[PDB]
Amino acid sequence: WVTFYWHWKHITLWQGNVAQFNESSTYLMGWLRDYLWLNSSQLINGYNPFGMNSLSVWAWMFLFGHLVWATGFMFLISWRGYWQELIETLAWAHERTPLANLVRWKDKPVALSIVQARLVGLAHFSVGYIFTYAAFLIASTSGKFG
Amino acid sequence: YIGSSTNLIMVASTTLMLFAGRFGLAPSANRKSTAGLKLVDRDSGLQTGDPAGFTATDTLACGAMGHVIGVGIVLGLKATA
Amino acid sequence: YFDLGEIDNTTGNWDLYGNDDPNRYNGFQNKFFETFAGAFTKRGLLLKFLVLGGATTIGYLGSTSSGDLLAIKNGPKQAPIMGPRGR
Amino acid sequence: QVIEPLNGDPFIGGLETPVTSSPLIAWYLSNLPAYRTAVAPLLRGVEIGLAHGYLLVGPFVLAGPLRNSAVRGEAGSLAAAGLVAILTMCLTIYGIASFKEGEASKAPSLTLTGRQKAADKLQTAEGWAGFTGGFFFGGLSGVAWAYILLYVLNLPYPVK
Amino acid sequence: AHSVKIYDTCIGCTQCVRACPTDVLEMVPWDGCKASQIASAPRTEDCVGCKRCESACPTDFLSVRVYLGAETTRSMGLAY
Amino acid sequence: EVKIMVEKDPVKTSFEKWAKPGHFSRTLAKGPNTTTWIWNLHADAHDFDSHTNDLEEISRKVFSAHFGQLAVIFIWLSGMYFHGARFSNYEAWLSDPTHIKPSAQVVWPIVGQKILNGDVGGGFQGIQITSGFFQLWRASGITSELQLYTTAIGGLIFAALMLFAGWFHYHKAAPKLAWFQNVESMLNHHLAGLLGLGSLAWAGHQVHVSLPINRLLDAGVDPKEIPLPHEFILNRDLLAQLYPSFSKGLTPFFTLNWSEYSDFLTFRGGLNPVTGGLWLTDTAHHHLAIAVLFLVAGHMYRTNFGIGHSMKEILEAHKGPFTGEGHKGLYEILTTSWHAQLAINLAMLGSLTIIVAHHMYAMPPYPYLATDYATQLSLFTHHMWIGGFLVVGAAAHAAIFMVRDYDPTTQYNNLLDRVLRHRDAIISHLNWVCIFLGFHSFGLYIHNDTMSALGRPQDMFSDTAIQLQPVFAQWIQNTHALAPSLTAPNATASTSLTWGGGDLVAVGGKVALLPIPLGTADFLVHHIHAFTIHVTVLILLKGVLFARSSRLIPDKANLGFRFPCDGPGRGGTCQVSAWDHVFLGLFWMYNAISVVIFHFSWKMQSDVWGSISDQGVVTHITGGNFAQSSITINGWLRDFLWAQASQVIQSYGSSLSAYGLLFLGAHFVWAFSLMFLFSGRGYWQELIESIVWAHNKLKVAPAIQPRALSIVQGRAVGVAHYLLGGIATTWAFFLARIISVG
Amino acid sequence: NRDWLRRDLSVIGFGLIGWLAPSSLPVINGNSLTGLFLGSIGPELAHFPTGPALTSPFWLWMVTWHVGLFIVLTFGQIGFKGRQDGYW
Ligand code: CLA
Ligand code: CLA
Ligand code: CLA
Ligand SMILES: CC1=C(/C=C/C(C)=C/C=C/C(C)=C/C=C/C=C(C)/C=C/C=C(C)/C=C/C2=C(C)CCCC2(C)C)C(C)(C)CCC1
Ligand SMILES: CC1=C(C/C=C(\C)CCC[C@H](C)CCC[C@H](C)CCCC(C)C)C(=O)c2ccccc2C1=O
Ligand code: SF4
Repeated sequence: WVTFYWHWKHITLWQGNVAQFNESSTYLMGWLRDYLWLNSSQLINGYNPFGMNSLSVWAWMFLFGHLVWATGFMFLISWRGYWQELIETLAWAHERTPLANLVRWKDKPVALSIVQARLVGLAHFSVGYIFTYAAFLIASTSGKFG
Repeated sequence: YIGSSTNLIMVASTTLMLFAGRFGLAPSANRKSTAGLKLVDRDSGLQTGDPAGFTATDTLACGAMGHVIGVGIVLGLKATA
Repeated sequence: YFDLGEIDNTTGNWDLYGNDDPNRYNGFQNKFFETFAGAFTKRGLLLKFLVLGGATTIGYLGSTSSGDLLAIKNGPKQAPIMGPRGR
Repeated sequence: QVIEPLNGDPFIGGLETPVTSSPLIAWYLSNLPAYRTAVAPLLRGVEIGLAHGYLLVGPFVLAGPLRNSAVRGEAGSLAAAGLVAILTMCLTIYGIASFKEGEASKAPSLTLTGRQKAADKLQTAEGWAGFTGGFFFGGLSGVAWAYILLYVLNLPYPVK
Repeated sequence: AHSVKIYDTCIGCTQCVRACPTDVLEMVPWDGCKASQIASAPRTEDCVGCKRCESACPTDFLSVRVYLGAETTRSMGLAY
Repeated sequence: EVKIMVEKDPVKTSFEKWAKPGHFSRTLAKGPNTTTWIWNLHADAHDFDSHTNDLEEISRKVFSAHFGQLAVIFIWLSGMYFHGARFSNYEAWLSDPTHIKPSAQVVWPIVGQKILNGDVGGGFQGIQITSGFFQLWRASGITSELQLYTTAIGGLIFAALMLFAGWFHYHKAAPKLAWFQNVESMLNHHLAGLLGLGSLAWAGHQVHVSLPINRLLDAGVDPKEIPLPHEFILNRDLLAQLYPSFSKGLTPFFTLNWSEYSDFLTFRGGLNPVTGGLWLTDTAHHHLAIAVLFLVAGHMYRTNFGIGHSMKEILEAHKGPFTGEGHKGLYEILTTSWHAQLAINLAMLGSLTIIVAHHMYAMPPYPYLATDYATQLSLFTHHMWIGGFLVVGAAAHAAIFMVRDYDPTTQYNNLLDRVLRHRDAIISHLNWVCIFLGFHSFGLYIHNDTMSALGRPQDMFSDTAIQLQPVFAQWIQNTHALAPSLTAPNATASTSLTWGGGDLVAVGGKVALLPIPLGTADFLVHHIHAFTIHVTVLILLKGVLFARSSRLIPDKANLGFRFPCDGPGRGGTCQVSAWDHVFLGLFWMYNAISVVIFHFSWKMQSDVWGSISDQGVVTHITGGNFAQSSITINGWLRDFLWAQASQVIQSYGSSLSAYGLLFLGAHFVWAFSLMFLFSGRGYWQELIESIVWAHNKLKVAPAIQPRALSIVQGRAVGVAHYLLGGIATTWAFFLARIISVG
Repeated sequence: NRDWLRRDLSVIGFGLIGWLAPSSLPVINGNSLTGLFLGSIGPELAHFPTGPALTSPFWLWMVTWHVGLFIVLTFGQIGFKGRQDGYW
């Protein structure tokens, strides 16, 4: 919220029209449309079917954030014992598959523990959150300078 | 219409299926076909005047298989011949 | 199914797909492979020259590659794209 | 009538299905180089290397980044030989971790029947040592022979 | 592995033993309650750590208490 | 042995059981003591198996609950016909439907919401409806709003009849257990009496009412001067002027001259070029055929007349060498467990609703259905969401059958016992095919995103890059287009226009349907669909199979269905329950069905929906960008989630601004879901303890103790807000975009 | 073990005449010349040296003739073992 306010108060100051922020920041559709949608015009057009621009690494890092953040949901919503029974079935499948049963594990495959699950989902949430905004913020000001 | 081919099939499809249900050639209410398609006798409870076991259910059942088969023979021969 | 005379047969220690055939090749094919793969046997020795040999072989063709072989050694072939605000 | 438990034991986690104990499948799986328990493990590791070496030239010459040039034989074969050298080090560090020098064999000695057999020498520190060198020589020769039969002799095929 | 501790607030209601799925708890004689019995954990190395005993303990606060410590193949509940 | 078993006055119709809320459960009959009692009051309200152990009273409860549901649906249909009668422009839309949007909801001018009464056309202001009722009434032959009011009050009469029957079959004459266990009679009277006679009666309506009125509607006749539906029945010369086969008068039916009924009973196929909807001579031949086929299939089973099948004899003769004693006891499963029958019926109803969605965009059954794109998108999207919810509920009640009705003594060495005996193999091979599908579809998308980002368009999976053409689908679509010439002779045209038989149907200057192309993009998104359906099957089938026990928890059936966990032991046993697998399969249903409707919306906005100008040129809504942008996630975010969301966010100050409000509030409900999903009970319990301390300080402590929501309840609240918020987001975005560009 | 599917080498023969005797009769429905030499016309017409059939009429007949072969030549596998075992 802080850096949304900073980047939209400044992204309207730098190209002059502070009235866009003065009319649109009071309601959340202005935040969605005139900030999250309007400034993302040249972000997600960093690479197209027609070609790719210099913001393309910032267009991939934006999508990359939407992967990792959403991947955190996999650890923050789904919890342990589903994955523990799933890895139990996987351990049976490896222990009964011909030509692959010869390969052993020394570490017994278990699901991620509960604190570890919350930490991994939190760290994925944080990496996706910092990469979605690092990309959007460094692609919606450096591609449309002002 | 009496001598037409629609009447002669639908009479003979109904008559032969009622002949099969009465003379023990078709499944009926009082005799069951197993998985081996073998006619074994049963007591359905329905009582009529027939000594063989033909009841009011079978004359509706074999009339329907006189009609479901008989419609398909008539319209099968209509599209072909 | 518990026996107390054969503990492996009552627990699942079975060679399910194994074979007890001693040999099926001949002596000419067997002596060729052990001669050539004789310096590749020891795990500590094989891990040394695979790391040192693998680091050299990626640095050789990383550097001797041409413009058509890899685009990063080709460099730019057009005018640079100027950004907004004259930058 | 068709499905049996694994060697008559219902409490081992498996079944004697047709995909497991067929007359054809159990003949096949018993002759594959990984399940020969009396062959020396360098010799049978050359066959595990020749196979995997050969097959991997295909997806690296027909799908890789340099597939539309005249260097597609040279780029994809060294890419196929690169996956041999990585998996040799993956085979190297597996045998270092799993098996210790001077230990026994972590292998089932008993067969399908009640007859006692010798221990499988592949699951040892020295057996996986010679298996790793068998995969390295077999894999690098399996890549090079598939490169020779495709981009040196240039045999006619619908896709190459 | 897991350390299961019984405290002197126990009333000997036995339902911590009845809720135990790995046979950790047993009822030993005692002189501190009407039932004249307290729980104990001799086979605490077999404890998975499920705290079914803590869910079935009616004493406020709990008399049986499971502390999740070092976890081994007993307390991980594996079959492979 | 099949006969009526009821008994008289089981429970007295009294309000003293209304006053006690938790009367059905023994735990809730003591009154409240915490705030979790309110949530278990609603959680155990419909769970009739947890109330009593007697299946007879459970079956009576289910029967009267069915009647209450039928009363609710008839009240809903009464409302939608009353809204057509009084608050719609159905006569104005029926005069000309290519320019006037269907609208049947008027809002009250109170707080600025009167801007939502938009200019839908015909001198009318209101919410533009997308439910398809207008095209349904046009296909029913409804000409005036008096007929809509009559159908509304008739539905209210039937709703009162369902309420009376729900009271009657629980308090006056309720059936006994062996009445509900006559499943052969129930199938005989549902196949013949319900689906056979229902199809026959609707066929009679579509012979006498729908067909001549809809033929006059194709002739440009004004609906105020079209003769009323009973005038075709009365004056049969008026019916004979539209179809000369009516001049013979029922004599070709009983003399088997059915080809003389070829004027009004046809196997044409395709769409009406006047309206863009299927022919009603085909829809009347369809209903007459599925009626002469469901009535045949309703005479199959053995009730009490001797002829028929005992279905236990059908099942117990179906046994194989790969199974042994299979199919035995499944009759005892499906006649002593309501949840097993509920699982099968919910799977068939959800899969059937998905069949309905595909067989309505592709073969639009109603006049001007296809060219009103809002109706097509909303009907497909609604039926996909209902179908996904019902198949997740099918797996839910499958799992409830395992944890509460599966008797292992009666099921030895049958199919179900052996499926439980190798459930590790099923779940592991399903896990492998799910991971394989996940890489080979989504990693193909990631590869296309990477090489499009790295400036390598030739290294992608495009129609211009490495092609992945669906040769089986592209062959089955040619097989369904080149069918009428040899494999299906008697057809005038082809089944659907989306097959490849030409016939560019232009209705009102807008594209009804055309040949749908299938390329690399369709291959990739169909493999996404197969992957997501497979993963939803993986969580749901894992919850069904591991409902009894696991390698982790061997006594999981004693813990129940709605239990959270066993505890932090065995590494942590969080979400071991079968309920939690339904909970996760609800998310995977969101993922599956949302990508299905996203592929639908983009695929037909890019390749089907559009306009036709002069000289046969077709301009789509998003012209040709599905073949090049729907292969990357950046195209899906950019040319679908950003370009088509340029009408849901700037709809403010217009009639579609409620879609913007519910788009944003749907984002709110979704981010509100992430509060319940990511958090846990004990934190909120101690925060509530601090709030209870602040209440104790000011003597405003309630005697009903404030508690945090349960772990099963917290997951339920989180998945309910996740589905509600995300589904409402897609609803708002869809119903703003395709109304705006339609 | 080792007898998961017994051979009994007449079901492969009776299933062979189970899709030549009732499958090579000419029918008037659809004006077919024969039921299976139009299905065997794929080897007669679409057979090419390493240039195979693409967007072709071969794929349909084959997908029926084999489906009829995998519904009749396997129906004797039930039928012969149903006589051998206690099934009906
Ligand atoms: C007014 C007439 C009348 C009266 C006094 C009774 C008397 C009784 N009924 Mg009921 N019953 C009636 C009509 C009647 N019923 C009808 C019409 C039905 C068909 C639905 C039944 C079917 C029935 C069942 C199957 C059960 C009873 C039972 C009960 C007992 C108390 C249940 C309770 O708390 O009810 C109060 C319940 C409500 C207020 C809920 C009603 C919900 C209605 C149908 C509307 C639901 C949809 C609505 C639009 C809300 C949707 C959500 C909203 C936010 C939009 C009591 C003996 C129970 C019993 O004896 O078992 C112990 C039992 O299980 N009844
Ligand atoms: C030929 C007679 C016949 C027909 C038409 C039906 C029709 C129906 N049954 Mg029923 N049933 C019958 C006999 C019949 N039943 C037999 C013999 C058994 C006993 C073994 C059952 C026992 C059974 C149970 C236990 C339940 C049903 C249910 C259903 C409903 C299906 C659910 C739905 O939404 O459908 C569409 C609904 C409609 C189209 C509404 C139609 C309602 C009208 C008033 C007709 C119903 C009355 C009666 C059955 C037939 C009268 C015909 C009349 C029009 C002349 C529907 C009303 C289910 C239900 O919802 O319970 C209420 C339920 O699970 N049936
Ligand atoms: C034919 C339909 C059908 C049938 C008969 C039932 C029947 C039942 N279900 Mg359900 N089920 C189905 C389909 C169906 N379900 C589907 C669609 C799903 C997927 C969601 C499931 C998933 C499933 C699970 C996960 C479980 C059941 C269970 C229950 C039982 C009692 C639940 C209860 O008391 O209601 C409680 C009703 C509520 C709490 C009302 C809340 C409604 C939803 C969740 C939120 C509101 C949605 C609404 C549209 C949004 C409006 C917002 C607005 C108000 C602001 C009962 C056996 C439970 C059980 O124990 O079974 C024995 C349970 O554990 N169901
Ligand atoms: C007494 C007697 C006798 C007689 C008997 C008889 C002769 C009988 C008859 C009977 C009959 C003769 C019967 C019939 C019946 C019929 C039926 C039962 C029908 C049904 C129908 C249906 C089922 C339907 C139809 C249809 C179809 C099929 C298709 C479509 C159309 C329709 C729908 C129409 C004798 C002489 C021997 C001797 C002495 C005594
Ligand atoms: C917020 C939250 C709670 C707390 C939720 C509560 C206490 C529900 C609040 C319900 C309402 C708002 C209180 C009851 C309202 C009464 C009807 C009184 C009416 C007062 C106004 C609403 C009019 C949990 O218990 C929980 C449990 C597990 C995982 C996540 C969470 C979680 O996120
Ligand atoms: S459950 Fe608690 S109170 Fe009861 S015996 Fe065990 S420790 Fe004591």
